[PDB]
Amino acid sequence: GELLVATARTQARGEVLEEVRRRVREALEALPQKPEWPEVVRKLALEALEALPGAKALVANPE
Amino acid sequence: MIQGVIQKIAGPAVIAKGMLGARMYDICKVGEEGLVGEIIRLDGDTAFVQVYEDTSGLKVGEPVVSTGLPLAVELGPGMLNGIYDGIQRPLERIREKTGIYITRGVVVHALDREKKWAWTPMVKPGDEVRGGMVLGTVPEFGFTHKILVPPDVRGRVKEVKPAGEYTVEEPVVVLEDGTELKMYHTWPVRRARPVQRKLDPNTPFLTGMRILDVLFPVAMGGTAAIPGPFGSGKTVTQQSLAKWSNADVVVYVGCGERGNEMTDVLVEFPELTDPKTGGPLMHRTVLIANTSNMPVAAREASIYVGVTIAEYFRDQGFSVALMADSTSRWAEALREISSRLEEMPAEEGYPPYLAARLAAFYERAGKVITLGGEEGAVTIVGAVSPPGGDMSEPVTQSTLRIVGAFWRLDASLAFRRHFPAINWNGSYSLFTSALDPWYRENVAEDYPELRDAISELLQREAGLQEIVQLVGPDALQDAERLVIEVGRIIREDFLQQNAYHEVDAYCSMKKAYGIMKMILAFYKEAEAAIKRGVSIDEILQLPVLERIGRARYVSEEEFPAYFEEAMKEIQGAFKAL
Amino acid sequence: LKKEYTGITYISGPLLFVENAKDLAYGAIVDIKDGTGRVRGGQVIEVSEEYAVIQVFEETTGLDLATTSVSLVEDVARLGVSKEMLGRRFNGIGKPIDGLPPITPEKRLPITGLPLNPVARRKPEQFIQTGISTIDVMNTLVRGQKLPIFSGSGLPANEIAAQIARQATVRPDLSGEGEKEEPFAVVFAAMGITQRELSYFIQEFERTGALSRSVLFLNKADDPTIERILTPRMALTVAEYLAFEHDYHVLVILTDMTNYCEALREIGAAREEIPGRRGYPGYMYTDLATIYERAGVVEGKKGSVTQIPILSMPDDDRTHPIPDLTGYITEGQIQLSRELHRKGIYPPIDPLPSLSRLMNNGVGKGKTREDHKQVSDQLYSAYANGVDIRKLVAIIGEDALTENDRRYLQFADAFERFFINQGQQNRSIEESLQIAWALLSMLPQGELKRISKDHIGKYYGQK
Ligand SMILES: Nc1ncnc2c1ncn2[C@@H]1O[C@H](COP(=O)(O)OP(=O)(O)O)[C@@H](O)[C@H]1O
Ligand SMILES: [Mg+2]
Repeated sequence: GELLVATARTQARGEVLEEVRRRVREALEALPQKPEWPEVVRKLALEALEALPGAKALVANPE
Repeated sequence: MIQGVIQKIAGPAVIAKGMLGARMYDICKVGEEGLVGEIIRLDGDTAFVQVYEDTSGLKVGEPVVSTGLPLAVELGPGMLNGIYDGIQRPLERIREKTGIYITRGVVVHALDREKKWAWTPMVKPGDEVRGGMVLGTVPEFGFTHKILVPPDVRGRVKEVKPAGEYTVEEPVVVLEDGTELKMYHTWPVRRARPVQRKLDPNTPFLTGMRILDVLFPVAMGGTAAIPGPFGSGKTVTQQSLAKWSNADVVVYVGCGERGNEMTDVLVEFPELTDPKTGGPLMHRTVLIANTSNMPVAAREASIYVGVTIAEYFRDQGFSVALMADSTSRWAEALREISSRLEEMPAEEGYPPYLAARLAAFYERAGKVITLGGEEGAVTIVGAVSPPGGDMSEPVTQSTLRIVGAFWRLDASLAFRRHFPAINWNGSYSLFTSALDPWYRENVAEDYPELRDAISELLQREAGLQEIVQLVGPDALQDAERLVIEVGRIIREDFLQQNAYHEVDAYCSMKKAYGIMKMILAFYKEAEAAIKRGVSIDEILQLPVLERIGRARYVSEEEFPAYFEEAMKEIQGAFKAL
Repeated sequence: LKKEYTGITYISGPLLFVENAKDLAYGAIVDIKDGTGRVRGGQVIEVSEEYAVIQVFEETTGLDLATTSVSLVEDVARLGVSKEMLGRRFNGIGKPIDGLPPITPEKRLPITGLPLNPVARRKPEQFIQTGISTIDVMNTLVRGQKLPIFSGSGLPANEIAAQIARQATVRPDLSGEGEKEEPFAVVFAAMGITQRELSYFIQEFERTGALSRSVLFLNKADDPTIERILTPRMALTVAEYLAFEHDYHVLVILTDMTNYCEALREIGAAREEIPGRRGYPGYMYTDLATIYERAGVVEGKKGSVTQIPILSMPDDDRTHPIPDLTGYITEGQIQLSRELHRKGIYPPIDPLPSLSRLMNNGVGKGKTREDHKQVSDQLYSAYANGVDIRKLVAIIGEDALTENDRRYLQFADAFERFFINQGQQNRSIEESLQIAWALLSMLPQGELKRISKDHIGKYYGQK
């Protein structure tokens, strides 16, 4: 019964971290609806062409 | 379409350049006659291609046309009562197409595209089918062949064909996705068929042979391996296994073994009769046969085609036994193509992925709850032939680490005509403890303690054999010579079993429980009468030892009368002192 | 921020070469994304300036040169470890295989181990009861010791593995009184097992209640061989974490070291190099010392790691290199025998070739009980000259022995079926010793020549 308590508790600790992962998922999925979306897209593309010597082409969205 | 040209031809090995984009383990048609090959070891733009037929007269510059799918079998109705080559083409259709010789380049299909099966559906329109659910039913030789959804197909039924005569290929169920399901489907032979659950085994595999199904049993979902020297009694053992076991269907893989001992199975099986039902015996065996001088790359294909056919009939719900012999000939086939590849060999010349593939094959057995929801089982009996008659090989000591139930044939017991030639001292089985409750249920109540008494009598004999070869049967006492004689009469009249007498080629465990109980009763009251003081030499001449000796020859129908009679007489022979 | 090296050439069997990879460290783990999208694992061997080599874990089937790409992950192999993982099963790599969610790793550790410092290693001093009486009396496992179990083939080494797993405890009663709390753990590395042995283990642990203090690293035989090489590294680093940072006494059970060495031989042949004696690789001794010498008590640390590897000798010789090098690093062996197993005796240890090189500094006064080493010596010599009298009486006849040899005959034959034929019961150490004195009391006093006077005065005369 102690092992039953601890397995219910770890199955309960899993769902907290999963709903946190869902919040951050929908957060950076709805992230185009924020005015700093252009700065962050600019920024990470700058980091992509940054950390790769001899970088030639970029691929992105038309948006 | 990775159509390219041959660069180099050597043996059964064709390096074709001009093939960028072809994947590993793909079917290729090499040459103008469409010789089947498989891509391994691909680099640059080239591709090393092994060929399952013989290159002789190929020329460089012939075209290699890849197909883009791995080695795939066709699974469905019409494979029982069948014989196939390494890549599943029926040999009798070839014999009706070509002469009595296997000519290369021939293409036939693995099933009959004309024979009209009698469909009866079990799905209404609108049902929800997942993978492995049955669609309907086809009668086949008295089996009830249950047509499955392929294991990767999910949706809802748009339409169902009504019952009646059909060929194989007509669309019997069309899903709402546009996906149409025929009576058969392909499957890649290297990928294990999906499964819902692995059980644990609690039902034996009744071979028929007394020593196998008593002293070293093997459960229904169990691997089991049988090595032995040449001329030791492997192939006769596996023919008796395939002739008498209590399995539903039996897949016999002759992987690199001689042809007269496959024509034996073709000629003297249909005169026989399946013991469980009333069909002839040849209606329950699929027979895959790549012999010796048929080409050398197809042995790998033979082992995989056999195991994936067995997995199909497991998924239907049957209980399949697979007797695959000479896995070391498949290991040799791997050695020859790694010679052509100039890979580096492991010990003895075998390539390093040998044991990985032997594990990937023997783990495909084992008493599952299928995707369909009903249970089934594949049991594998693999014959292992050492290249020196030693069990210190890569094949043998890689196959004894992944199996239980290791039945080890020897040669001294084969040099004297003592069959089956099971070396008792080096054979074992790990399926005893789990088959305790089944034996206590369905054989007798005191069956395991009885058998462990047989085991300890044979152990005490093998302990005393040291002393008796170091002095003689001179200077053994009264008790220890009795242990010698009882161990000898077990070895001659319980374990020894010819497979040519009509009675005593199958031997049910009522009969084997009887013979063990006769020898234990004889032994027990003989040692009681030997402390009470007689000479052993007139115990060893009683008229009851011949009747225990002939106990094995009498019929399974008139046996319990014979058992009651000989138990009365074995009680009554010693009270006369 | 991944970085897919596409542009690969030459897939061959297990290997594949990547064109331009000067970023992968030697010994990295990599994702091999197929054309369709199934991800495989691989380990980077042989990085060079013009290509890098990847050994793919699993089968190579869907791979071609156009649509195939590798990607780095965790450039030296780490294990994400917590204290929480004491109810969990894992598969070589360290991913949960029981449906419970992944652990939150409070540390990440490199799975190759740093070697201990012999100045900072105190000596093994106290015992650990196993319940099995022929171990706990005649060759005691002490804490900080590695002692293997030399199985045969057909012998039930897995069952005695599970029995020591669910039955071993320390016992803080019979020391100097030592804070009963003293938590305990069993790390259980089964490498190269069947499916049948796996279902056996995950039923044998779940039925008792002894999965709530163990951890199981199981991989089947049809899993990748390089995962099987990584497995005892994983188990020993979890165990070494637990015992030297949370004061646990850990027992580690390494099942099937033969299957480890066979996987090591096949990966060493895949590495394109040349073997050594009898086909096994040259560095086999160092590669077994790397995973046996990660056990032992430490000066200052309260914890302790004890290590039972269970290995099947190939064709029943101790001159094979697997039991040769294992018994040449480890301390003693206990050895199963087919003879007692065929007579039907469980567990079939015979104590004549068995030995613990470290019992003598683990038992005795204050640690377990006063008479322990003397009882063990007397049992050994009395059974040892009972055996040859048994072998003698098959030609002499039972009459022509004396009274004294006859008493040794009855000693041997009641020994091997009351003291050894335990069944599946748990014999704590004093039940083992009272059966020991009841077995010795079929001999007269003063025949017991090794035991000193007081113990013969006090414990003799039972049963
Ligand atoms: N159960 C048996 N009953 C009668 N004869 C047997 C039996 N088992 C083996 N033999 C004999 O042993 C010989 C060995 O045959 P086979 O199995 O082909 O040898 P191998 O071990 O090379 O396959 C056969 O000629 C057969 O006569
Ligand atoms: Mg043969």
